[PDB]
Amino acid sequence: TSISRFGVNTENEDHLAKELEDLNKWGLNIFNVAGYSHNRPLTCIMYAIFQERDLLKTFRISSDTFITYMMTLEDHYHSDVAYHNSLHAADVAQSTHVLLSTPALDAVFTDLEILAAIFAAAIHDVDHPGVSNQFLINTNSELALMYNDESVLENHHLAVGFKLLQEEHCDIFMNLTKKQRQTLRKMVIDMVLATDMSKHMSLLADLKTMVETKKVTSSGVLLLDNYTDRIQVLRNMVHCADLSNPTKSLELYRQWTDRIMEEFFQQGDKERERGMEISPMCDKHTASVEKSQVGFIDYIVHPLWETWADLVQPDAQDILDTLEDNRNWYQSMIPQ
Ligand SMILES: [C]OC1=[C][C]=C([C]([C]C2=C(Cl)[C]=N([O])[C]=C2Cl)OC(=O)C2=[C][C]=C([C][N][C](C(=O)O[C]3[C]N4[C][C][C]3[C][C]4)C3=[C][C]=[C][C]=[C]3)S2)[C]=C1O[C]
Ligand SMILES: [Mg+2]
Ligand SMILES: [Zn+2]
Repeated sequence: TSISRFGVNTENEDHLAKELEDLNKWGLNIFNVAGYSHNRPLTCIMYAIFQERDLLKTFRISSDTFITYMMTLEDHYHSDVAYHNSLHAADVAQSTHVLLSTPALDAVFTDLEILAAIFAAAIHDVDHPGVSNQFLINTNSELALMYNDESVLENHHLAVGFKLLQEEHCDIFMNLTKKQRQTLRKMVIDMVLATDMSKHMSLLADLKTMVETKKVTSSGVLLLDNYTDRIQVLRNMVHCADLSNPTKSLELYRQWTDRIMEEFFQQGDKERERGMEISPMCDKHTASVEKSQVGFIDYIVHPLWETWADLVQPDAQDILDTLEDNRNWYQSMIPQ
């Protein structure tokens, strides 16, 4: 019954429950969730989200099918990769869950859209090996061979997430109609493929056009009256969630920074041993963590969240303010 209540075994049910009081807040601490869930933050958080949104009831998903599926998905996240592990997946899922409740996006999305977006967040980095697409391509890896060099990892994450539905008692979409399943599959593919950084400038241009053309209901919510507008918001939302580390509390952000750099430097080490050129930010002998975080925010993270903020204005004002404070803290840490 730790299991019926939470995703998972804990023993530390009291502390776990306490952390999960922050389920609907940007300030939830996923590192604490992992510590109190026997390191199953992704199973735990997904279960809590799904109960909070009543999705198990709406889509006739038994608890046991859900947990079996989530534990399997979670087992396919590599625990020896410093950043792209199930902690990151749990964070993006939880962050997407919070974005979906933005007041300006109230009752805009259907249940199935909500299901697709959270599922997409959960699966979006599954079986990540801890190296970039470019590394896999340049080392002639099997994955790059499978996917003809194109969004290699993102294609793989989708394939794994969807293949795992076929394991015994894992079919969480068994009681959707055929058409819901087709629709959700289309949405999920769209969202996960959108997480490829090579598409970031396209997503952002489309987001800016949504801002420039936005329409507000009498009730004060955004009017999104076709599928194209809806999926475009959703894919930008999961992209935002994926790029949300610098907008959390500084104590959280710093831990995420430490892990992404540890992962980068390990790829740099493999590049160095093979005699390759070392990818940007991957050489531990020369990289500046601080310049790199401030560059990343200035060129990628702030323009995205600023545009997100303009779309739901003023509902992301506090996220934007925290990003800007964290950016200035890292800036002030640049030597000289
Ligand atoms: C926490 O933290 C973090 C977090 C997170 C992160 C992310 C993840 C991911 C991956 Cl991995 C992947 N995909 O697909 C997705 C995702 Cl989501 O990534 C990103 O996004 C990137 C990676 C890579 C790039 C591009 N390039 C860059 C550079 O290279 O850069 C240098 C130069 N210049 C000088 C120095 C440095 C800076 C500048 C850039 C460019 C331009 C600008 C900026 C950046 S993007 C990061 C981070 O950190 C960082
Ligand atoms: Mg990814
Ligand atoms: Zn990710």
